[PDB]
Amino acid sequence: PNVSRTIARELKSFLLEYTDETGRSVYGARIRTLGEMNSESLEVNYRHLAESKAILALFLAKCPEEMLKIFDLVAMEATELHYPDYARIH
Amino acid sequence: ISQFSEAYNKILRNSSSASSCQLVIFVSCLNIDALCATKMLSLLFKKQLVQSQIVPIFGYSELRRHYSQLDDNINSLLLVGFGGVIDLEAFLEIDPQEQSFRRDIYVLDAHRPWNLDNIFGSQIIQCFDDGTVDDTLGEEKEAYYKLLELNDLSKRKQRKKQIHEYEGVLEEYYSQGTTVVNSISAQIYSLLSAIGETNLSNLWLNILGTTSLDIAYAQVYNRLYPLLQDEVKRLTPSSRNSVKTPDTLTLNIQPDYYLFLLRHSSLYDSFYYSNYVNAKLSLWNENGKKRLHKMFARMGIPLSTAQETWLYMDHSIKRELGIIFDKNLDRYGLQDIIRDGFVRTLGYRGSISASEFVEALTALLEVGNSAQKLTNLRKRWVSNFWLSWDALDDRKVELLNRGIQLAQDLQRAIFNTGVAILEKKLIKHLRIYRLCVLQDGPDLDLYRNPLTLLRLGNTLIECCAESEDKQLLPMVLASIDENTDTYLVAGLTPRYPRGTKKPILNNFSMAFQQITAETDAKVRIDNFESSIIEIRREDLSPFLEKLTLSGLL
Repeated sequence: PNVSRTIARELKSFLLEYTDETGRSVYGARIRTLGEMNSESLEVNYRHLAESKAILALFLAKCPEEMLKIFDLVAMEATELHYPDYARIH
Repeated sequence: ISQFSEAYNKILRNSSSASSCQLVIFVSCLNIDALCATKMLSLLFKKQLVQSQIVPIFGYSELRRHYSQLDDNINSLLLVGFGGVIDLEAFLEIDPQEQSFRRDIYVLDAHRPWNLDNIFGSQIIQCFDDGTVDDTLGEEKEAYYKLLELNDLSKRKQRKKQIHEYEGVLEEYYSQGTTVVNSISAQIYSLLSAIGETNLSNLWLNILGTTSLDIAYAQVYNRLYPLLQDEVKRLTPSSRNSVKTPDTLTLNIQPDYYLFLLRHSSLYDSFYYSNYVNAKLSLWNENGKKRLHKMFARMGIPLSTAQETWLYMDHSIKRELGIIFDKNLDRYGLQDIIRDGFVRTLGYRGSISASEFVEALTALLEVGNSAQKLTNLRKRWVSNFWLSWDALDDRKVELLNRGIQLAQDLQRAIFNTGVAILEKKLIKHLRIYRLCVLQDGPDLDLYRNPLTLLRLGNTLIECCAESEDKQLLPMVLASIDENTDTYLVAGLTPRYPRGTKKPILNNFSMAFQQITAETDAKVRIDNFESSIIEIRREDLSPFLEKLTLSGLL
């Protein structure tokens, strides 16, 4: 659904400026890691996603299928703003 | 102290005869500049078909074996890179024979200051001092016309006070660092343009000459670009390509890189081994190695595409090679990489960067080849010299590549071992200056050659100082394998990070001669350069202590 697009607008906020252990965004450092390693697997902890909101965690136990497709395109957006490239990588 | 064209006509009149000729031009020694010079020189001789001998001298002590042994009919002699420091009039002696002296030894040198006994008191020279330091140079000028030939008690006291008055300022001179003003090649070309030869490969020899030393400073070279680029403008193979065409097909300006072996090696290995970039990015560190990959993540260049040889990389990356670097390198502080360089294209073979060619020749000089052993080794270097001489020729490219497959390997050695040092933090900051010694390492065979330690010493003095506050401090290195504790120790000069205010004038030349004149403990100036000497492990430690004090800087 188109409403789900708005969900992206939220999860991107979870993707970069989310912090833990006194500053130092973890997912920013994962995107930086690959990133340099360019191993094309971005890694998101379920603990944190569930910590921010249980509504998305509930979406993971209901309908992961199309939501991962919604999600990873946004991850590609975050990598795009952090490394203005990888149009040529994967 | 003469017109180049007129010194030329002199060496013409004493030359051609029956039997021809005779002259021995001494190519010396291990400095690529020498080749660059003497090759265009030798080609110039072949033009008028003047017979010549050409000798590969290594040791400065070795020259005595030659000049004292074989000379018969030779009325006109030529020498290269020697004598600017130590005078050969006393060293060879001479013993004036027959004014209008029969033999004229031309001495070509880039080194300063000239020996005092050389320029004034004309016997063997016919000096090449022109035109770099003319100057004045009034300090050497008052050194003689005053000194020579030099109520009466006050006039004697006055006279002697004047004598020491000149001797002090004179002592300031000739005790000083040895620093190249301009590449001898450049001047041979200045001599060459007056005769009227514009030849392309000649000019390439000049480019080679100038770019021989950019590994070490410029220093004037930063302003040598006019004197080359204008000449590149004084000729042109075709107004427009006309691809390729298979002939002429010549050198051209391209955005070249201090980056190492871009065209003949894989890109990633080309950053990872490059000398300027070793430093700024902390590549010996595993934590910094990643920062390179971040560079590639910034460029959008695949890691797999970085691993692949440069001939075969995609075309898009080639067309973007001059852009992407602008977009990215600026952010890493690596903004000084892009030079305006010279590249000669042989067409269907490939192209070659002016600098990389020099990396090939240097590569040739050490590899790809009790007194009996050192003589035999220096001999092996003498033979190897010609293996390197041949690569300059255009018609044989097949062995030039044998240089490059070496030039890569050497770095793979040098870098490796270089890192082997920084892991143990072997640098001794001391007080007055920085110092190091390699007590152990892999494959010291490569490190036998003076120039190998010139390049390792270079990547290391480049690595330790970015800068990297504070106080660029000259570095010392040592290595030993065989020949019973020869422990070769070369002097070095500090590297400014592209912002160079002063030449800084390497002082090890003086500091070593002070020790040879003190206890002289197994100290050997046998190598042609004043910065590099030999030592024994027995006497190296007291030598190091006598090196520490008294510090001349």
